[PDB]
Amino acid sequence: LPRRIIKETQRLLAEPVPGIKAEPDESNARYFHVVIAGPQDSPFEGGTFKLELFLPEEYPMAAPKVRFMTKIYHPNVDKLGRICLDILKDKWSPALQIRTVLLSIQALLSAPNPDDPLANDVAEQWKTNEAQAIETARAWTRLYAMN
Amino acid sequence: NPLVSERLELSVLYKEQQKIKDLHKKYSYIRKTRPDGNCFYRAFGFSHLEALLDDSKELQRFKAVSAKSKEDLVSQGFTEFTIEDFHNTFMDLIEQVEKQTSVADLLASFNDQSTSDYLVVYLRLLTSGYLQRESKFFEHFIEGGRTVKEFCQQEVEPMCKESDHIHIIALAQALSVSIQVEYMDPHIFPEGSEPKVYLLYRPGHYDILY
Amino acid sequence: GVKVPRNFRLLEELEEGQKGVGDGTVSWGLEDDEDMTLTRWTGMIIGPPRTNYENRIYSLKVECGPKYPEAPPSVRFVTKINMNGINNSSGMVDARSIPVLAKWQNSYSIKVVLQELRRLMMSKENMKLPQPPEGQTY
Repeated sequence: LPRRIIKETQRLLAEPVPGIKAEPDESNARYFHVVIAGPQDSPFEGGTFKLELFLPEEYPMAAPKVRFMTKIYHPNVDKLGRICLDILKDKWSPALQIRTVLLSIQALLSAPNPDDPLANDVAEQWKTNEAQAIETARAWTRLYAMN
Repeated sequence: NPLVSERLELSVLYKEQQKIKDLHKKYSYIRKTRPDGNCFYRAFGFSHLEALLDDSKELQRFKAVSAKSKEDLVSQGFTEFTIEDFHNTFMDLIEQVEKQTSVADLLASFNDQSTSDYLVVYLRLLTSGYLQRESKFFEHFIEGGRTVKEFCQQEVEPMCKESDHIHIIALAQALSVSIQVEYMDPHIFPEGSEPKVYLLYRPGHYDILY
Repeated sequence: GVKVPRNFRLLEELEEGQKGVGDGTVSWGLEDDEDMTLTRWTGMIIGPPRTNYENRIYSLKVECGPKYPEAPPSVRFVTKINMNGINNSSGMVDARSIPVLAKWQNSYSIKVVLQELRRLMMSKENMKLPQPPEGQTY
């Protein structure tokens, strides 16, 4: 384990982002059980969404791995929970930390795309039938995020 | 293919034409680096540390800036326990030049992925740190309506991201080390100052000249 | 060395399963692509030549427990087969009699498991065994 990883865990626990619980697994210090409350005023309000974070072999050279455990209707999230986000592939610098990724995901939930639209079936639905999309997300928050 | 290569001859560029003839009458030796988009930071990083094995004056002057560099970025808003490990790698290379080491012993440490990349990161951080300090100045040198901070989050800080004049001007003025770039298509960065580091730019590559 | 979690491993397995390995005589993929739990997988083995299995498509089901890949998956044939280690009623694969499941390392993948079964069909005590009629399930 790098000093980077042990210090990041301690700072992440020392100063929590409001609306995000993130406990490392005692068995695998590279794995993090992340829970996010659906931002107030969003289509996800009242829902609680499970995510998982993994710090790969290469960390902090390679970006962290993040995925939704909870089913969610969102442009940046796919049918298996894989998050399309710049700072998780192309635009990740070794200088960036976990809590950046973490609340970056939270910002996504707060106000779903597009500032530059990504091309998928969900995002296309938001780009035209937005009011319909928001009601879909509200419904999916009910049956997946609310127990 | 190595990360940083041997001190190869300048006649090897005819294997890849009258523009090299002009380059020969002012240069004699080339040093190749892996064309992985991290060229500039690895090339300058070796060019300047290799030149410091002859120059004790610039060595201790360089060490003073580099040490003070860490606290500079922290005063600028970089979380300290982030850059600590890349600074520790950077200072450990300055300490390895201070202790008189061979050019071949230095090269073997630059071809170590971990040690080399960790340095490239800190050189990128140094570039990105200085661009954000002189944010007001560089604002209109960026295209696409990208802000200086955004340009830094997208083209400067992340690995495997190509360098142009904005990166070169930036790192040069941060460490106060002049650079001259020769374009396989001459420019001094910054303007007027005597060049310490000679480089050759081909589309996608940066090379150390001598 | 460094432990990789269940889900981040299984997504890689899926990716490789989508791109396809070798020729295609072994392939896998999720039973349901909207299943966020990543538990049920569909395996597919083309029988190895010069054996009584040759040129038969064998569909399998593979299940990954909450502890994969620290402990092996449970594997089961859908297509009927006559093979040492495979139950005649269910098509379940006995974990003891398969050298990859009995001697399970965490580095093994659903790929490795499917090839290991395809290799054991070439074994001397299997290659000549009389087979059931083709295209028949349990």
